[PDB]
Amino acid sequence: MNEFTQISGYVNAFGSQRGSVLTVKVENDEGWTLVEEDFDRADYGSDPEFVAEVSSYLKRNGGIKDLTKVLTR
Amino acid sequence: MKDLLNLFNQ
Repeated sequence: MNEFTQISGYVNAFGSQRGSVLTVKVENDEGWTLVEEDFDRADYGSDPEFVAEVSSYLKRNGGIKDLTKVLTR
Repeated sequence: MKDLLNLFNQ
């Protein structure tokens, strides 16, 4: 059981690693579920890549804010 | 798996 929750600051973004593979869900301002994309963390390696890879694709679908407010630069 | 959305907000 892997549930989706708003990605930290992203007003309408969801990200949960469905098992060993990753599942992304993006909503609209009206909260309409737009996109559900799948990733795999096995290719990446670690937890940060898990979140950081999700944000990359999802942002252009309506994900705008921050997942880890620590200024990753 | 144990990570999920919980990893994002951290």
